[PDB]
Amino acid sequence: MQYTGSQYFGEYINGRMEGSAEYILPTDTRYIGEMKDGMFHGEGTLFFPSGSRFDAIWKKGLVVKGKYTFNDGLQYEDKHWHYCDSYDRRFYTEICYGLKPSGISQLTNMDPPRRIPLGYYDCGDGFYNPTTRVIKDYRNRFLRNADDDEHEWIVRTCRKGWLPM
Amino acid sequence: DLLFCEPTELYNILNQVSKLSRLAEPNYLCLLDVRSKRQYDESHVITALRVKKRDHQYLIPESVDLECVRYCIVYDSNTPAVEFGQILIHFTRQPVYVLRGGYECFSGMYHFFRTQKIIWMPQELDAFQPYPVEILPGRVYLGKISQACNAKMHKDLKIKAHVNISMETTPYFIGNADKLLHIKLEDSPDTLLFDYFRHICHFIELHLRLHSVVLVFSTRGISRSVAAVVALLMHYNEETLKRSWAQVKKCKTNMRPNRAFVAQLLEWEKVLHGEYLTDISEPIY
Amino acid sequence: MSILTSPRGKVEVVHCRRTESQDIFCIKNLVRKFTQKLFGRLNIIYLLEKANLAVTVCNDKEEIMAHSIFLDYPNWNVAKQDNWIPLFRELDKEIPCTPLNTLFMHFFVAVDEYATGCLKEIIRTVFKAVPELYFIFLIVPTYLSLGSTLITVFDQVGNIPCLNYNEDFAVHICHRHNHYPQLHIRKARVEDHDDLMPIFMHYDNTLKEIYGEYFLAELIEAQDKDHHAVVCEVEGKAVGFMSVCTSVNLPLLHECFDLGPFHGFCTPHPDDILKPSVESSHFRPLYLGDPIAFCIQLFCIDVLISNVSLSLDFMSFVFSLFPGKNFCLISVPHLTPEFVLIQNFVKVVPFNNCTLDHDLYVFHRAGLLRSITIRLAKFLDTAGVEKLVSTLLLSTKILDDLAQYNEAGRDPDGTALQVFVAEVADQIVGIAVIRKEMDIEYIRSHYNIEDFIYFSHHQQEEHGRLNHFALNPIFRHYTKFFLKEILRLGYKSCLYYPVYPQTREGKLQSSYSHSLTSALHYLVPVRPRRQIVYPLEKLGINAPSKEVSKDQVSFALNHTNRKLTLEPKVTVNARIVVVGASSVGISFLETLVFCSHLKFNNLTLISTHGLPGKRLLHNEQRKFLASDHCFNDKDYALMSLCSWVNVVVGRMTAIDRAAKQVVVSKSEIVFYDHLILCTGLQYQVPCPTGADTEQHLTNREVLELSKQRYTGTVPSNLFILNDEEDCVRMLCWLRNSSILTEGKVIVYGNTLDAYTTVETLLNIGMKGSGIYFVHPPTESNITCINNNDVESAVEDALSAAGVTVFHDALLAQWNHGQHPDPIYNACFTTSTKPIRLECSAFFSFYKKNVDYETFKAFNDACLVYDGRLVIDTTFHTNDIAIRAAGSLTKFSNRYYSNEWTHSNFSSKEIGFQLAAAMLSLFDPTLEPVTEPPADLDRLIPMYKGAKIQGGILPGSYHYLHISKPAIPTPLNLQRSQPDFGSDVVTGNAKKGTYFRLYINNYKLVEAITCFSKEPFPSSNYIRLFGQHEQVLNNLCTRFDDKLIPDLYSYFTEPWCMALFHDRFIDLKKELRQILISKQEEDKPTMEEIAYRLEEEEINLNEKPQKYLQRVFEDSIYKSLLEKSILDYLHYNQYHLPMYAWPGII
Amino acid sequence: PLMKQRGFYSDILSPGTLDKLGNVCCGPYMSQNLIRQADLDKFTPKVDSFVIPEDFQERVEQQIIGATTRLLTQTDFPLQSYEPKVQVPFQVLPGQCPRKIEIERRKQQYL
Repeated sequence: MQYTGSQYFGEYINGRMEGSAEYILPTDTRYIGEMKDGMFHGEGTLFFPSGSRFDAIWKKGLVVKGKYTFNDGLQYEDKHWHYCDSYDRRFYTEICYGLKPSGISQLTNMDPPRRIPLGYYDCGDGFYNPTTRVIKDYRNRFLRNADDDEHEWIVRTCRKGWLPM
Repeated sequence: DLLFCEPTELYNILNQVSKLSRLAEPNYLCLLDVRSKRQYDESHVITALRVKKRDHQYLIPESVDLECVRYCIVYDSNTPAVEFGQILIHFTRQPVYVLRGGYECFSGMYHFFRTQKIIWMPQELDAFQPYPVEILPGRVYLGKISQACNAKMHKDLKIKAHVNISMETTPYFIGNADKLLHIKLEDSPDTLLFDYFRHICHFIELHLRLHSVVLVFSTRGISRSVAAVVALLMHYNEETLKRSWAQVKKCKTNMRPNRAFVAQLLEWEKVLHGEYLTDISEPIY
Repeated sequence: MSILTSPRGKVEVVHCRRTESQDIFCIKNLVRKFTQKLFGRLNIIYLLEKANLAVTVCNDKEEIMAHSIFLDYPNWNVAKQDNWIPLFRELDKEIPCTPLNTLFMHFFVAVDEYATGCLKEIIRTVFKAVPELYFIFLIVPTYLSLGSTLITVFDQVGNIPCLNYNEDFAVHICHRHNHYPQLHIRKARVEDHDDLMPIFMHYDNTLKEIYGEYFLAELIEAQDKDHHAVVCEVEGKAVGFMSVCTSVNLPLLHECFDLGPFHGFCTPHPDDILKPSVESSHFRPLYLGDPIAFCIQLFCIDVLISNVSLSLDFMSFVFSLFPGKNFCLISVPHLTPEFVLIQNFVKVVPFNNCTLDHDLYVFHRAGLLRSITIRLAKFLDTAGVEKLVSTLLLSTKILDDLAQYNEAGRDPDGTALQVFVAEVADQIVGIAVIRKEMDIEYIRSHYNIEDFIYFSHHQQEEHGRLNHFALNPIFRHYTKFFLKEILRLGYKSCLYYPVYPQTREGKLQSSYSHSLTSALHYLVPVRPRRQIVYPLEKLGINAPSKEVSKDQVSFALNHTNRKLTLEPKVTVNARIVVVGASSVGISFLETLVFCSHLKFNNLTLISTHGLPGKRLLHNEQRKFLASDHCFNDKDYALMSLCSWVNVVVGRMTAIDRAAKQVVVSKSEIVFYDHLILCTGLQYQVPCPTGADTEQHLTNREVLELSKQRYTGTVPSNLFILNDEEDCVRMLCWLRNSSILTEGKVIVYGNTLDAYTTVETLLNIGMKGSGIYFVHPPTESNITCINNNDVESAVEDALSAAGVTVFHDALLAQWNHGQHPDPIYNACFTTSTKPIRLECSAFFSFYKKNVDYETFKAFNDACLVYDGRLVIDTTFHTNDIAIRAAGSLTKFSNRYYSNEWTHSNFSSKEIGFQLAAAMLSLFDPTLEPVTEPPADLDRLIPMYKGAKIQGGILPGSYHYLHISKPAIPTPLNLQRSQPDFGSDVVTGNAKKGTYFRLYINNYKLVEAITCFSKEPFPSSNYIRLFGQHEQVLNNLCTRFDDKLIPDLYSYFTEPWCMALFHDRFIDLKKELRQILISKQEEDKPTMEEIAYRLEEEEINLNEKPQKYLQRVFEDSIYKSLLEKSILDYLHYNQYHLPMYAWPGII
Repeated sequence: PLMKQRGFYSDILSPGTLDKLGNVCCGPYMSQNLIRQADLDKFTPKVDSFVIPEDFQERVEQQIIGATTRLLTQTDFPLQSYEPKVQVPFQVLPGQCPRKIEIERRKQQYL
């Protein structure tokens, strides 16, 4: 446990763990899991530091699974993903509700309505300006910086905090 | 014993190479972001651990032999790092270096170093592959041929110029006479590159005026390109040979011409200055 | 040792000794802020790790406090490793300071009162060690005076600024002559004799006992032009004597020694018959000039430490008296150590069958010169080196590379290339050619370089590796310094050298090999490692980083690094002789190679074929002979013993103790000063019973005859196979013969070797109907497998092949009474019936024995022989000077243990401990040890090194069996007895999937038996031996509770790999030692608690495991073992991609 | 058992005898270790290729230090004048002390 930070709540045999259990990993990831021989030997779900869920089934202490779901509960495909795309460009809440229940300007990814404050952009996590090559976090502190390739991607693809025309 | 280090040096050292990536030995490097976990999740430097803070004390990351980890580095976003710089002064056999522009310009010039992957396992570190190296700050790069071909490396620096002295073909700018410079000869000492240096320097300079992004190579990052950089620096700054050589020595520590090329550079110096200002009798050439 | 009194009047006595790492902790505790003004931001580890010398002084009570570190360049950046000589001469043009004669200090501390004495003693020690060190330079920032302590020794000299700043440094100097004089030399006088006479008599009586007391005086009187005598003087008194003579009986030397390098011992003469027109080994260079060497022929000197430098100085004056003579010779009788004077000399090489009563040493007039200097390659060197290398084998390659680097600044690929020449009196005689390594990680995985570096303070930038290095050998004595300067100039810490197996490719010396000249003397041999077998397909990324994983053309590693570069590494001249290798002997040679403290010079191996493992076999040849798995081709390549081991081919044919000589047949003589006998047991001819099936006797009659030796002629179609050379001989003969196509062949003997032969022949392709296999009943009814299930599996495989199987039989006569060579038809007796068989060829594995020839050679020796060779439990024969080990050996009946023998144990453990014993006679660095107490004579001490047998088996199975040493006992007898063991077994032998272990009721593992059609990781499984079921992941429950599917796959899992890792066993030693530590005032150790609980010293209602485990987990000791493990993971993680500690995160 | 010590001197160089061993080249045919082969003639260069540097004086110049006794010992006193009278002949019988020894001993006793 201590030497990496791992945590477990369950049963012990010979001093090594054999359990149906909830669990924490020094990612500060949470997990629910079954164990054998002091190893995971279970079908179990991994709850992110960001809450979202990965799933892990264990064969002889190795993983063989596919499922993901976001922390909002959006169900996801790692392949072909049919979402907000050619069949319909609607977000998770906009597909579930349709028109968001009262049509608040959150017919868009984040609102109530405002300009992006600093300048910069929206790319969901962070504000970034192509005139500064800096990303920022929604507390207006900072995020990873980016040269030409990512700068050019942001410049074309997403929404600047231009002045609201 | 706390010192300022330019981000260009970070890009030199952290993708320094010598057969191996130097990242595949820990005594080479340590780098320890004191700041939030959440920033580190969003990314970090290309071996940079996440610091643990506890009741505003830092929990020593003895991930490595801190006693002698020869290069020893810290960054905040900008320049709580400073006090970590202070504490470190007790430790390493070398002085301890702060990364001027801890994040903002260094990755703003080179995004790719950001990544959500934390450790790179010893196989994965050893398997690493270098980005091109930077000679003239922000403006001209140095590369080995398989870097110069590497699609991602070429694209990510938004590059279009080649500058090379070699026989061996490369995939891009074929016949683009103004956005390709290529010369052909062996690294043989009778290759009288002296004249070609003037053309090379003027071509690079023109891309400076154009702000074109330029890579230099001599197949292996070896020798011809090194002499051409000596000529370029001496003519660009009216510097002595010894100054340009000292800069080149760090630029990539493998860089080295040959003794006939040394003679050519000595004549380049005597042509620019009018006389020899550097004495070749030392072994440091 | 020296006496020092504190100003308090307390007295201490002190010794100086060369630092050992445990000292570092103590010394670092001494360090002071005052000292940090001198050398602050020193952390000792770095400076020691780069050190040129670490020196400690310590008191009789082992209070450690006096230390200094010295290097070949200054502190405080006042100059550079690049250069400093001009700048210091700019301080004082008169100071001859150069890397020949100069070192700087960089640290000291001591407890003050003793400290002032200790500093003086340390200074004296250093000047006594390193005679050209005429000065020590000491440098401080100008704002500091040295103050009393150092002022007692160092004097002040013109200052140097900081190389950078307006910050000045002041320079202070200490003089050798102030703290250790030169000599004074004068040509002897009669008065001088009386001083010296007690010195000789202290050394020896014998000369006086011939000559009478005034011999030295008469010799002093004797002198003339042909013989001068000369002495050193101090305190107005003599204490050294040296004799020289002009005469040298050149015909002797010209026969005895290859003066190819040393034409100069003669003048030139225009016939120069220096070459012939194996006869080259017979050839002798016919010099036709005149004797221009002279000898020294008497020497003693002593205050004794005064000898060390001053002996060298004698050579200078001696040469002055012989204007006509330029070489000095001295002949040195065996067993005599190289005292200082000789060490400077080159050791001459005797010819390919020289035998002399002496070893011979050379030194030359030029050695006196001191303009020896290094410089890095420039043009003019080409002419000098061309003149130099003209006899060098790869002279062309070396020249071409020197020219290349003079053009290129690089090697052809582009990587670092460095070339160095030695310049002398404006003349050249040195060349070195060195390359910069990058497979340093491959080195570190293959060899224990870590024994001599703390690698993590070094860096991948810092390593040189040699390729070519050749010299005027006279300079070779200086050359150890030459390596120091090479390392400084190249900015490298290490030089590495790779010795490449001398079999090479079947013809090619592949270019990985290097043309090594003299350097091999100065390096050290590095103990070989053992990689774990990695299940890389279960690992992917998590492999050992693939460079380490690689195979490479397997070779031995030799090394030097700066801290070594002073150690004289005192040679041993003793002729130590080791006889045979079968089953065992190599282990002794390994230990004597693998101890850098010493340097064996006369050691020689005698064997039927010399070295083991010569041949590039292909594995089917190995299929013939069942193996102990303790050695293989790559092991022999790594051990590379030939590098130092001298080898003679063919076994030995008589002992003769009175000479202390041994015969190889045809009167070819070797002489020994210690004799170690290790022939192993060997097969002997399967003697026909003589009494026949055709004679229908009762079997016990024939059984008595079957014991007897054979003494008839030997069948050309009968085979005895002790060795790989025998196997190849037989196999080539078979390939050149019909029988493999068609014949009917007997393999006889119930030993595993038969089954291995049978499988081998099935691999070669003989039809199983071809194969006939007869296995007589034993004197004790333990099968050669003791596993009836696997035996039955093999027997069914033999049935499917159609091998012809015969229990109970005994060998009635092939060819009956007809001429035996070749065999054609054979008879076998039985409990009920005659047998006849058709036998194109006959293979024996009937009984191993001492060889008749060598048995006789022993009995001629009148070494005690009781059918097997008799020793005490400390290897002494009836000769104090002759010792023996291995299954050919047996103890006196008084031990009452004629069942228990060296046969029982591992080979390696035997050789290792035998060498450890014999080292105590050779090694000066451990104290010399007494002969055994009789109390040891009471007993055979319980070794534990498990004994390995392993085999491939009919129908292409693999087989491996490992044992605790025991008197045999049947499997079913032990299993039916309750008072033994729990067993653990996952298997079906016929299905080719089989493990058996036995665990002992002490819950350790003390058996293996595995049977396989899979290439098992035997190296890993051997570590399973002796392991507790807990260590095997509480294995017992895993066997009980249907948890293991099978053993082989389960050991793949990563946790076991540490259990395979060699350092982990020593970590287990550490962990026990930690439990041995006593942590708290109230507490016994965890060990003492266990001792109480297990011995009923405490009595319980819970079973002891529960109480002990609870008390441990409650106790703090758990944290200490856990922390220790995590630390070891840190170090070992370089080797191992699967262990979690802070460092993963 | 076995020792390491002697009077530490040479012998077999003596011109007087190639005799007592008879054939010295009488051993088995050697197969040397590697290390001496690396020392041997094909790995090494020969002394006659090496330069003979010029001068004895260069060696004397390379000397560095003042010897032990040479100077402080100096005095005005005549040395032979120290010598006691004693009547021992010039040419003692072998096994007797030669004359000069007696002089040293007597004077040293007197001092």
